[PDB]
Amino acid sequence: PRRRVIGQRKILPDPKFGSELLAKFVNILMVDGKKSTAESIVYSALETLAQRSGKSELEAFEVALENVRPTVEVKSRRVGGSTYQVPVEVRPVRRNALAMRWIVEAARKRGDKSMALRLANELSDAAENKGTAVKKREDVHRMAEANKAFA
Amino acid sequence: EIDYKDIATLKNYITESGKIVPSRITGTRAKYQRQLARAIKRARYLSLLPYTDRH
Amino acid sequence: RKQVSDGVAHIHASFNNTIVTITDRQGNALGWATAGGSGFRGSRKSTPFAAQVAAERCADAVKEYGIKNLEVMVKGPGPGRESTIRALNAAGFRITNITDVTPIPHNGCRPPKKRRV
Amino acid sequence: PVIKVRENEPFDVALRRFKRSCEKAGVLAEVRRREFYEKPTTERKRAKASAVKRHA
RNA sequence: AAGGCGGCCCCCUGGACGAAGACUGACGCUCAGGUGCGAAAGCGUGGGGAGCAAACAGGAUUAGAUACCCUGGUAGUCCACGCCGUAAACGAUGUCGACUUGGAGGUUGUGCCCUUGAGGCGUGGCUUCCGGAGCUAACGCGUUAAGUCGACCGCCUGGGGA
Repeated sequence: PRRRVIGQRKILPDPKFGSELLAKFVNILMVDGKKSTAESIVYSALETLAQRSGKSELEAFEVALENVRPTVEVKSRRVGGSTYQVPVEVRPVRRNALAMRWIVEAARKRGDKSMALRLANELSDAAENKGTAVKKREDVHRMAEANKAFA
Repeated sequence: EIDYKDIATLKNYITESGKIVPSRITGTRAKYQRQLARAIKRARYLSLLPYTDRH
Repeated sequence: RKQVSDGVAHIHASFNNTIVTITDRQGNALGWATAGGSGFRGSRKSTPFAAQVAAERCADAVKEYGIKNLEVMVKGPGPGRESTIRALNAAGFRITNITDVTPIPHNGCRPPKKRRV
Repeated sequence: PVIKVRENEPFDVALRRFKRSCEKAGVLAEVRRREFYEKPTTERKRAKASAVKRHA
């Protein structure tokens, strides 16, 4: 968008819980336009990640997101002929997007049997402040603290 | 009639750090500005005026 | 390590680095910290953030002396001229005076030649 | 550019006053001017160009 | 006069300008050859040497880097006395004189007026920018002419070789 100011598309709420967060999570987990295949995975993972804790589902999902949500990230910049990394503050919508994308890529990089099990384990790890999604968030925060001088 | 001994008058044409103010700021004639510069330098020599704000 | 309560913060703000030295009223140094010695090399060293953290670490090198009121003498054109002053005020210090003591030659020695970069 | 922080003034206004005084004194411009040698022909040409562009 | 000349003080010293007069009475202008002055670099002798910095050394960059950049660094830069006599030594515009609409400034004298004022109005010297006629191939110059003339001098005759 050189000049384009752009609005926002209408995302439908989740059929089971009525959450836009879960709808976007299903959208991020979906491949090849297979929304019904992704919804079953997300629902099975949320169910399995419900009995473990005890705070229903949506609450457990938000607890897992709270540990993967990055507050500050670095933006590459080419000014002084070299790699400038200015730590910029992340917006809440981009915060949720990054958290969900990291959780999905971390669950797909697992050795469990089904994607539902991988998701359940990744979300349980995130709620316990461990895993590879929390690892990536700490990596990003580390890279931001290193370049804090370039704010 | 600018006298290097008239420190009360010379202090009006120097900044807080002791530097001479330009003639564009005070709007004084070029001739009397040259006389003022000479008088301020002489008064700096006689230690009646400071060279700088340090010493 | 006795109590002073009257210090001077000598800030040497060069283009490539920033050196903060806290001395007593007479001029005897009590502690010092630099931008290059605080974990910054190359491009990060000549930044106001490096000067700020250097002023933070230098204020910790004098906590055993119990300084309450200290002066600020800034010298140099480099960055960190005001960043170090802010980092010193934020460290629980009563800034009493701020003074610029950058050396100005009255047309004295000949400076180096221009860089044809 | 000596700044004495007078009573009943916060630190921030004293720092801004110090910056204003050091810029009105022109110490940074001078120390940036004196770091490299400028030939007499170069400074004369620069002064002439500045006096010419100060005509608008 | 040009090259140039920049803290302050003293000693010696040249030129320019202005006011009102007095004086000499063409004593003037230009000038081949001649003579003198002539930035910087350079040379000789004797000093001095902080900073800077040809050469030089090392570190980088690079395909190479005998360079730009970085760390040092000798001559030199400084002083006295001689030599050198060259520069884009330029206004790329020889000197002297006369005449030709203007505007805004700068700098330095001088005169007049309840001096109202740091005022206004005249009158000289030098100086910056714009611009009219005119001139120019054009750019532009334009009362400080590259306009209209006069005196004398220097110089040019296709590009290289040179």
